[PDB]
Amino acid sequence: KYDVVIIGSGPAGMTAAMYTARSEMKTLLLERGVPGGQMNNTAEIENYPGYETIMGPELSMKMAEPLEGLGVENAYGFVTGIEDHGDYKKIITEDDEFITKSIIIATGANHRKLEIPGEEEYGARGVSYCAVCDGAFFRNQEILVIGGGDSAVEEALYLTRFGQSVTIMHRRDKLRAQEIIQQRAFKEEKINFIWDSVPMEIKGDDKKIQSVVYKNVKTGEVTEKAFGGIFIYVGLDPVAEFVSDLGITDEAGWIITDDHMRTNIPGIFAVGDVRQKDFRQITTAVGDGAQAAQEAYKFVVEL
Amino acid sequence: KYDVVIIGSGPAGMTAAMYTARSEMKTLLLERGVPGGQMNNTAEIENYPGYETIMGPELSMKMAEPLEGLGVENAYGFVTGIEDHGDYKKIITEDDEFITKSIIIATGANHRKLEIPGEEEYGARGVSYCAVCDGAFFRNQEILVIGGGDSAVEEALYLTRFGQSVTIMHRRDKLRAQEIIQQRAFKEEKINFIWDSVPMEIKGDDKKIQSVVYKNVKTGEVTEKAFGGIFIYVGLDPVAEFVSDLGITDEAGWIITDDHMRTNIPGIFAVGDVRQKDFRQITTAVGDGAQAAQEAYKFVVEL
Ligand SMILES: Cc1cc2nc3c(=O)[nH]c(=O)nc-3n(C[C@H](O)[C@H](O)[C@H](O)COP(=O)(O)OP(=O)(O)OC[C@H]3O[C@@H](n4cnc5c(N)ncnc54)[C@H](O)[C@@H]3O)c2cc1C
Ligand SMILES: Cc1cc2nc3c(=O)[nH]c(=O)nc-3n(C[C@H](O)[C@H](O)[C@H](O)COP(=O)(O)OP(=O)(O)OC[C@H]3O[C@@H](n4cnc5c(N)ncnc54)[C@H](O)[C@@H]3O)c2cc1C
Ligand SMILES: NC(=O)c1ccc[n+]([C@@H]2O[C@H](COP(=O)([O-])OP(=O)(O)OC[C@H]3O[C@@H](n4cnc5c(N)ncnc54)[C@H](OP(=O)(O)O)[C@@H]3O)[C@@H](O)[C@H]2O)c1
Ligand SMILES: NC(=O)c1ccc[n+]([C@@H]2O[C@H](COP(=O)([O-])OP(=O)(O)OC[C@H]3O[C@@H](n4cnc5c(N)ncnc54)[C@H](OP(=O)(O)O)[C@@H]3O)[C@@H](O)[C@H]2O)c1
Repeated sequence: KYDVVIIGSGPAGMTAAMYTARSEMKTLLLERGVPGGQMNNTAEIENYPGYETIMGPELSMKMAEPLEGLGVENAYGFVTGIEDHGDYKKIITEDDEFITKSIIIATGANHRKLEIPGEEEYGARGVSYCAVCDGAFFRNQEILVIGGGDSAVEEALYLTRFGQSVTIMHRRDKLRAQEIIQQRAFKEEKINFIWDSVPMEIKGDDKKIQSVVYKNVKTGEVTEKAFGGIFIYVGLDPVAEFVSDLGITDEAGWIITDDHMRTNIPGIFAVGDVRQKDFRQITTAVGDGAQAAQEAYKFVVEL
Repeated sequence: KYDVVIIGSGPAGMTAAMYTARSEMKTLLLERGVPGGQMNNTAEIENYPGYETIMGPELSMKMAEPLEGLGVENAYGFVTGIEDHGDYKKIITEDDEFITKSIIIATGANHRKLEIPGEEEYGARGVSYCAVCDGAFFRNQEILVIGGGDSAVEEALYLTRFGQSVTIMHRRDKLRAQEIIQQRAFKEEKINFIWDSVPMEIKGDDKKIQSVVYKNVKTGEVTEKAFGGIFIYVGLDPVAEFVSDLGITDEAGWIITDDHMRTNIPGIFAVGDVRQKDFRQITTAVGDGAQAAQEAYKFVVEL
């Protein structure tokens, strides 16, 4: 009944859907939340070719805008599973079932947790995984950011609009982030560093975070310091629960594809951050997306 | 002396250069003409995520704009060869030589010729490979477009702004172009079709094209019809002469890479239309580009 169903309307899925529709495939794009995925949790995007800078949510809007006019069927759905029935597949949401000849999985990735005490307890209360969502709640605080990669360092620079200071805690003596972002963090006066450290505990009164305990990973020295907010940016986990049974994920849960975005399962493709890969960006999400769209077109042509 | 040299400033090369520079690689971007590559020969771009529609040359400008500010070294150069010297490489232009630790080849593809009589003769004179360049020269003419793929059909729709009529000649009974583009050509009143045919000869007086002779590929019937212009869009050839000796091309001249954009030759990567692949688009040029940039960064880190 559908030629293609695409799960997830971040930039990879939205690009796929734009292509399947231009190919006049009967196209359903399922999204559990707001179109844009992670781009909506991004303050400022500087490295998407075509725009010198653009707010995450504006880029999200621009990419979603033409889909309806192309005849993409945009629907709300949280997908809970996928059943393969050889010459077709069933996708199960909370309420519905959807029959399709092919699937492009574009469900991305989610924040990795610290799994330390106080992290859950203070979830609503000074612990955040999204600077653009929560930063203004921490005006004039001492903010802590945990992590050393592009999200930690970039989101720390953003958080300097709000905090008295922002401190980046990284578990080595060298950041992983892009040099230009590093260099911008080195130079920014409101950014402090706690190198070679990991957090051990988040502590607070009954209402909110007050301090963090942390350990130096070369000496074992333990320190506790006061902070009003903690943003955690220590990497990503796949968002692929609905396919765990299917034999298409690696040991860590990422979807395995070949270079044409194909899983084991004919007619089931995956794109973007959810795939097992190293280089997660909007550019590679968009490319993966277009590639999947084309492979699905071909797959459906042969069916 | 360079960490990376990128040859070609179309969207693939310009994306690569934006990434190498953000990685603070000492970056040279060589281009023989105007930044934008094929996008400059494109009238209207509708399928680049982020823009609902945008003129080829405007998208070119936007992608070129931030490169200087990132510290990309933008230079004029036509590259004639590349010499590998193990731990470095030499790139030869017409006038200069450039030493670099890595190369990202992003030189794209060029129009395939018909190789029929009158095609060279009337080159300046009613034969064109670029509708956006020459279309207005053919106001009120009967225009012919040869080809059945996305460029023929899309450039024919554009040419309808200028011609009395535009006729698409395709060598089968089914277009290769995207269905949406087909459907738009079917519906457009100024677009005629000559199906199942190939052109045999382009004829003219001393000053210009007047007619085309063509053959039906199922019956052998030969017909000659009057036209004032002919646009030829019958596919692409690689632009990779400077590496022919190097053992990195297939029998047709396309550069062979793996999925991380690597050739045989360590430190020599290729991206975009110049690679051996099937799916040539701005989205996949941009993705390939970002991927190469990252692989080059890593390659140079290990050197
Ligand atoms: C703070 C931050 C800043 C970033 N900045 C940049 C940047 O500047 N440049 C850059 O190139 N990259 C950036 N990235 C990375 C980039 O945003 C991602 O690589 C990209 O968004 C991946 O797109 P995707 O479509 O694969 O996944 P996502 O954007 O993660 O989209 C996945 C979508 O699937 C939906 N979903 C998940 N599960 C289900 C389900 N079961 N059913 C229905 N829907 C589901 C989600 O709601 C989501 O909308 C940044 C990331 C972060 C966190
Ligand atoms: C008419 C037309 C319309 C199109 N429309 C679309 C569209 O709507 N959407 C879409 O996604 N795709 C479209 N495409 C395809 C798209 O433009 C290409 O896939 C894309 O431009 C490839 O980019 P690239 O950087 O790999 O190569 P190119 O854009 O071809 O750039 C290669 C660059 O290398 C330079 N160069 C070549 N040799 C040398 C040398 N020896 N030394 C120095 N410089 C050199 C050239 O000057 C050129 O600037 C279209 C193509 C055409 C012809
Ligand atoms: N502008 C952009 O292009 C942009 C922006 C944001 C994200 N992204 C991309 O998105 C993907 C994910 O980015 P990310 O930064 O969220 O994740 P990431 O690249 O996995 O980096 C997470 C960082 O946190 C560190 N870390 C892990 N556990 C830690 C702990 N317990 N304490 C302190 N530090 C810890 C890691 O250490 P190690 O480094 O030692 O492993 C790493 O530096 C990447 O591919 C990234 O490039 C891109
Ligand atoms: N909007 C876009 O996304 C866009 C726009 C333009 C180009 N592109 C991409 O650019 C790449 C190249 O596009 P293209 O259209 O230039 O080339 P193409 O896809 O190779 O198509 C060339 C077309 O011309 C036909 N042909 C070849 N020789 C012929 C002859 N002698 N007489 C009549 N017809 C002949 C081919 O026939 P067969 O079909 O029988 O082989 C084919 O249909 C493609 O990957 C394309 O998708 C994309």
